[PDB]
Amino acid sequence: GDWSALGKLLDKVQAYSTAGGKVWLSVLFIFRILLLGTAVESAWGDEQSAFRCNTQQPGCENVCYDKSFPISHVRFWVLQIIFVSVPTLLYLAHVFYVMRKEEKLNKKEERGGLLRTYIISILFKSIFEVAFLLIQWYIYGFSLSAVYTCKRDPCPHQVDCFLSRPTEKTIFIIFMLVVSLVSLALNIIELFYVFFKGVKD
Amino acid sequence: GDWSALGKLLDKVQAYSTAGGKVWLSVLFIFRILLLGTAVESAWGDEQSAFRCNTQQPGCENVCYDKSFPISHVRFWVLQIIFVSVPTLLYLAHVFYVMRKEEKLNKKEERGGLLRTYIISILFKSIFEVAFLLIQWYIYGFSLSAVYTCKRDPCPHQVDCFLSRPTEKTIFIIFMLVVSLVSLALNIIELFYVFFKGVKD
Amino acid sequence: GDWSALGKLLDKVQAYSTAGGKVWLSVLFIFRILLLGTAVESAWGDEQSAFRCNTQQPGCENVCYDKSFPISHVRFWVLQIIFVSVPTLLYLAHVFYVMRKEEKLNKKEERGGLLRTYIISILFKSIFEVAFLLIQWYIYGFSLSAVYTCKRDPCPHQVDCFLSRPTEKTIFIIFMLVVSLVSLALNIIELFYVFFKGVKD
Amino acid sequence: GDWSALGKLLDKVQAYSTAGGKVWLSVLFIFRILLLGTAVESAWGDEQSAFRCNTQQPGCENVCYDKSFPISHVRFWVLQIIFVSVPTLLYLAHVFYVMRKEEKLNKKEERGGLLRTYIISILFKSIFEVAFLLIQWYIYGFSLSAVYTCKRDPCPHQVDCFLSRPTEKTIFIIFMLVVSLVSLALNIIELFYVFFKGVKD
Amino acid sequence: GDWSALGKLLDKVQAYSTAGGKVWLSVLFIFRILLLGTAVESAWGDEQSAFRCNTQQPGCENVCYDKSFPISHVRFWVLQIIFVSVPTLLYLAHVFYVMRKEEKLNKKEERGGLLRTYIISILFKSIFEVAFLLIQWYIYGFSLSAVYTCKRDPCPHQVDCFLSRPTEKTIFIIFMLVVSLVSLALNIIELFYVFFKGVKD
Amino acid sequence: GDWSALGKLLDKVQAYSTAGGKVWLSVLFIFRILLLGTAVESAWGDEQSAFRCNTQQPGCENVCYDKSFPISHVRFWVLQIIFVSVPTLLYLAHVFYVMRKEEKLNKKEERGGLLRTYIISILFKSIFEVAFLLIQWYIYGFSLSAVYTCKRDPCPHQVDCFLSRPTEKTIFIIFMLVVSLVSLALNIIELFYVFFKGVKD
Ligand SMILES: CC(C)CCC[C@@H](C)[C@H]1CC[C@H]2[C@@H]3CC=C4C[C@@H](OC(=O)CCC(=O)O)CC[C@]4(C)[C@H]3CC[C@]12C
Ligand SMILES: CC(C)CCC[C@@H](C)[C@H]1CC[C@H]2[C@@H]3CC=C4C[C@@H](OC(=O)CCC(=O)O)CC[C@]4(C)[C@H]3CC[C@]12C
Ligand SMILES: CC(C)CCC[C@@H](C)[C@H]1CC[C@H]2[C@@H]3CC=C4C[C@@H](OC(=O)CCC(=O)O)CC[C@]4(C)[C@H]3CC[C@]12C
Ligand SMILES: CC(C)CCC[C@@H](C)[C@H]1CC[C@H]2[C@@H]3CC=C4C[C@@H](OC(=O)CCC(=O)O)CC[C@]4(C)[C@H]3CC[C@]12C
Ligand SMILES: CC(C)CCC[C@@H](C)[C@H]1CC[C@H]2[C@@H]3CC=C4C[C@@H](OC(=O)CCC(=O)O)CC[C@]4(C)[C@H]3CC[C@]12C
Ligand SMILES: CC(C)CCC[C@@H](C)[C@H]1CC[C@H]2[C@@H]3CC=C4C[C@@H](OC(=O)CCC(=O)O)CC[C@]4(C)[C@H]3CC[C@]12C
Ligand SMILES: CCCCCCCCCCCCCC
Repeated sequence: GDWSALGKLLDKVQAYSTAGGKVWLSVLFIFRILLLGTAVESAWGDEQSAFRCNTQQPGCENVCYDKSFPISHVRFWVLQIIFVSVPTLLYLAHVFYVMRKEEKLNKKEERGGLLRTYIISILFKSIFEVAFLLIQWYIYGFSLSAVYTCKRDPCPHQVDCFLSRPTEKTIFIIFMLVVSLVSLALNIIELFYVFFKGVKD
Repeated sequence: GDWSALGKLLDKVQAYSTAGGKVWLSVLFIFRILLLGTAVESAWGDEQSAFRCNTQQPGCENVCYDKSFPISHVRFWVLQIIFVSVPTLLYLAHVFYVMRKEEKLNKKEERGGLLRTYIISILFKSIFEVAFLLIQWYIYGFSLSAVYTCKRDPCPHQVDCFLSRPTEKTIFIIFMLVVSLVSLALNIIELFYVFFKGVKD
Repeated sequence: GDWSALGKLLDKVQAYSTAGGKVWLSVLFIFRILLLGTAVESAWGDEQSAFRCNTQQPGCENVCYDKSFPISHVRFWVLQIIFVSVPTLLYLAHVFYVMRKEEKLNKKEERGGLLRTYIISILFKSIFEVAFLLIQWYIYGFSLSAVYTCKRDPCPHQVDCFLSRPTEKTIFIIFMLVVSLVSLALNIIELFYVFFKGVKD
Repeated sequence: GDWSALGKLLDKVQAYSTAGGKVWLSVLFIFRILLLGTAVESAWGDEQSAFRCNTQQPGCENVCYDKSFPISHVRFWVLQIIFVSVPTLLYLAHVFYVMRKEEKLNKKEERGGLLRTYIISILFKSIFEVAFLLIQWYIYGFSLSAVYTCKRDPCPHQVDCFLSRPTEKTIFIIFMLVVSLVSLALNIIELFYVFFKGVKD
Repeated sequence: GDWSALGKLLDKVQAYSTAGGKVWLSVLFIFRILLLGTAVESAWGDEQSAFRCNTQQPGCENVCYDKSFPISHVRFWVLQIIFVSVPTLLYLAHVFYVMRKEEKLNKKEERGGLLRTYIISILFKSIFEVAFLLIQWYIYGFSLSAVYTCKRDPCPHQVDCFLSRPTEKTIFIIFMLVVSLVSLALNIIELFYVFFKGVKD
Repeated sequence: GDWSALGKLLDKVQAYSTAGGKVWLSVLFIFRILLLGTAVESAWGDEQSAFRCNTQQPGCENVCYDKSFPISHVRFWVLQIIFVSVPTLLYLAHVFYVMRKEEKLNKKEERGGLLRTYIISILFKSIFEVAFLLIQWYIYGFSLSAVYTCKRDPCPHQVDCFLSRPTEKTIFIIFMLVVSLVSLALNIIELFYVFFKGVKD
């Protein structure tokens, strides 16, 4: 029966959250991790081995691949999710330590403190999501073409190179974009709810 | 002995379900995951490495493979099962939170609320199953041929390409189709049972 | 001490079983899974990479391998064991739910029902085992030859192809055949025992 | 504190065993599994990929490798250890069921039975160990040479083939032989001890 | 409820630490391990297979790769983190044994001892971090170029070699540098806090 | 609270050990296993695939690699650590059985026995460490060169072969040597401490 304290921690963490936000956002996180781990990761395995270019010049393939893909999508998404998730872990740790301190105080001697941190955490989650989306839009966009044109040394003039699994990667990119937009919308809804409940005093 | 609450949750979740539906559908889910994870996943490993075409044109193999297989069957099935499974997780979370709230109410102060959500969840499960089946039928069908004809640039004119393990993949496709049909039938039976028990009032 | 209920479930499941059948069949199942997972699976890894044919015709190797091996032995055995095992899982789930219902009845209000299902489960186990054995005999037999003759398009005339690790695979095939025969014999013995104890009334 | 029953089972299983046999044989089993899993398994990975022969004849490498290595050492040892280990599992299951039955009898109604089975189990362990050793001696011996001579069709006349990592495999073969001999000696010692304690009555 | 002793150990370990240092440094450690394990490790997989040089001389690629990369970044970072982490494990073990001894003393008979060790541990953590940073700066720097010039035997004169994924590796190098700097700053802050609280007596 | 017996076993095992030896040696063991498993194992993966020799003679590479590396360093270290660790496991098992027997005696009937075994275990640990170090020194030494000269049949005259990652392997070899020396020194210190405390009687 060593689970009541965990329930108390869960209740105290979600004091200012809405009823449906909990379920929707947690299930979205689970869906995100499962999709990233099971199917998405396997499709990018042969991203460089199957990358080919039409030329006899040694070294052109390496530089052209580097230019086309400065960073892989999967690792970009891993960084995105880690950055989005860290603030909640920080908040949980802070709440745990605060609860221990309060237990000490209330045992030995038989708003604003936490609300501000929660608001800051939600704001930073949204900011990171938006920043990652903007960076992805600026760098790659939201689609991939089968043929790429390379004009980098030591390749002479321009050369044509061919990618691997472009359509499938485009589909998964669209899926991840939709997931990110949904998460951002839910966080914004939570912010509006907290502010609109705080205005009434 | 910290298991009674889990039993209470299980009983409350399955209030409106039939006796045999529980067992049949749960065992079907276990069978589905085991089949997808153990045998099916390994057969598609060399889907692109062993794919070959008769030509000297560089890049033709990549584009022809992309055209033939816009998305792999295994990842399509993973998406299908995730979409079919998420609604039950949402319902479980909702029931858990509702039970906690009711415990609070009934401790401190010593139909339609949940039935509608259950019906909606079952309906969405069936809808997703049917939609995925229709998409699969429209895109690929339910069989694979050994020889494929490719007429995409930069391949000149038309070329012939050869697949890997077509018969085995066809067999597994038929198996998965049967599993999906059985699941859809069971969900429809559950819907009919709930409606026919609700008509009598 | 939250294990007495598990013992009650175990005792109720094995009410009509013999003393030695439990041990022999469970240990046989463990042996089967270990043998299939540790050694058998690794020997078939290079089943297609090491498959070679004497010809310059592109695509002949793919079609000849597909014709020779419509389905791999390992996946066939995985399907066989899953089909043989599912009925017991169904019976366990049914017994669990029945026990919960009986506990409810006997707490709030302080043969043939299950025997038939057990007999049906044993019969279906035996039927599946026999059917899989017959299919394997019809398709492949119980041995593999080092040289295969291929007469499928686009291969011109007939060609000779060579397999990988035929003797070892033959040995493992014989092992699995013996295991299947032993399991079938044990199930038949259980059926005869139950019927011969039921005749006496 | 749900561990006393496990201790009772352990004590009842080892009623007729010697003091040091327990420790020595259990640690030997752990050593065997660790050695087989960590280092031995990795050395045989490139057993066929690195196998090469001096000829242009297609298919000669496959048949020559099959002739040289009808079965791999690692899988042979896996089978050996499984066969040696199963009897103890059978004995444990029998003891568990017997203990449950005796508890039932002694609760509701408030030598030779097991000794024979234990002796049989030890005898079968020793017999399997000796048989596997004899088979290994007859087939391969206890050493491997770097050069192999192949005289099987379709190879013309005789050809020379070269193995991978012969010295390391020889070293590990000697290690496993020593382990098997030690296990056999310990089992024989246990048999002699039980018989010499039973003679005195 | 066998968790109170763990809480006592946690409280005693963190007696002299600041409130926010706990959370920030622990979350930083988790972030570090996750980043090193999920994304960073996969990008260096084809570090040598995809490394290519322009020459027909056999053996030049091996020596040139060895000269360019005396040690991989990932393994260097693994060593760095292990060295940074070991002192805390030592301190935890010492505290555990001291607590057991004190419990013995205070049951049977019904500053400076630990502060010095904690200060030493923090100092060694910082020293190791700084030393690893200096070594990395001296050997590689904090960037990678696409083209490398090799002048080692048996390569004739000088040759040009090409790396794999230079930009992505540079990005991850910068990330790890930032993480290391943050950790060093936090440790220095902890040292200053302890000394400034000890000066006041 | 089923952990007191584990604490009693831990205390009884470490009756004659020093205060700091426990922590230092246990942390050294953890460091050893982590270093061997995470970084060291990956660097030797392409030990044979990337091994190349300058010749057209088939089979020369195999024999030259076998001559250069009769056994891999990683597997040698695995054997070393297993041999060093087994005696402590034997001692733990002996202590466990002795404690059970003493509990039986002291419940039903309401130095030198163990010290000698502990001394023997420490001595054998040190002996194995020294023997493995001597064997490694005699066979390989403590460094690796980039170029190897091979004079084994069927290679004609002498040939030059090139290794993979020599500098990194040398670094790790030095690390492991330092670890082994530290462990040997700690064991010798423990032996001296026990003897010097036993002399005083
Ligand atoms: C090695 C271990 C320590 C890493 C995995 C453990 C934690 C990092 C896990 C446990 C619970 C997880 C959280 C569960 C659900 C949410 C949903 C979501 O949080 C919300 O803002 C939604 C509201 C809520 O669910 O509380 C963002 C991810 C997050 C914080 C997860 C982030 C990762 C967490 C903290
Ligand atoms: C990382 C973890 C959180 C993912 C795995 C845990 C859950 C997602 C699992 C636990 C129980 C599973 C469920 C068990 C059985 C069913 C059968 C089936 O549900 C039904 O409608 C049948 C009726 C019933 O069994 O209740 C559909 C899948 C589902 C919900 C499963 C979906 C996945 C669930 C929710
Ligand atoms: C992911 C999890 C849910 C899958 C693994 C759990 C179950 C599917 C396991 C637990 C116990 C296993 C059973 C243990 C032993 C038997 C022996 C045998 O059953 C018998 O008819 C023998 C008589 C008996 O042992 O009861 C056939 C396999 C079976 C049912 C096993 C089938 C697989 C079972 C049900
Ligand atoms: C998937 C699971 C069910 C497989 C692994 C669990 C069992 C098969 C393990 C648990 C304990 C193991 C046993 C522990 C130690 C011994 C030593 C040895 O037995 C003896 O005769 C020595 C005397 C003794 O230790 O009792 C032979 C292997 C054996 C039986 C082991 C065989 C494998 C056992 C039964
Ligand atoms: C196989 C097992 C034994 C290895 C993994 C277990 C330990 C080595 C883990 C458990 C807790 C971890 C610690 C948790 C957090 C910190 C943060 C940080 O410590 C600090 O100085 C911050 C202050 C604090 O958190 O106490 C440095 C890493 C460290 C000690 C971790 C190092 C690795 C530790 C000791
Ligand atoms: C599959 C399982 C059974 C294998 C892993 C479990 C054991 C083999 C582990 C548990 C505790 C480990 C021990 C923990 C620490 C030590 C340090 C060291 O022992 C000492 O002499 C130092 C003094 C001490 O720590 O007691 C040598 C390794 C050893 C015995 C370890 C050897 C491996 C042990 C026995
Ligand atoms: C061409 C030589 C084939 C030899 C096959 C021998 C296989 C023996 C299998 C024994 C099975 C034992 C049943 C458990």
